[PDB]
Amino acid sequence: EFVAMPVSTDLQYFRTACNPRGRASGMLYMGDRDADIEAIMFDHTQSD
Amino acid sequence: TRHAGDFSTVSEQDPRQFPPQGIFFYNKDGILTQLTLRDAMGTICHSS
Repeated sequence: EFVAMPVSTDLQYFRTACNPRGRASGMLYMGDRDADIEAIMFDHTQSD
Repeated sequence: TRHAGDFSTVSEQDPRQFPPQGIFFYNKDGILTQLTLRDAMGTICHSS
């Protein structure tokens, strides 16, 4: 499978195990409320 | 240097000569961190 991407992304990130979207996702990253999960993926106003 | 020909780049002036504007080090897992001088714009850029 293939996906287009920019050319000025560094090799720092691709030497260790990581996620192909570049935006680190997950479900173990919060566990008290419910309205806070969709933004762990679909919010770039915040930080990675 | 130790050996004339180390980290030599194709460009006519080895950019290592120029003033360094940052520093890198290892994180909690073993990945390179990119700490840039511009991060001082939150501490030295104060009204004080």
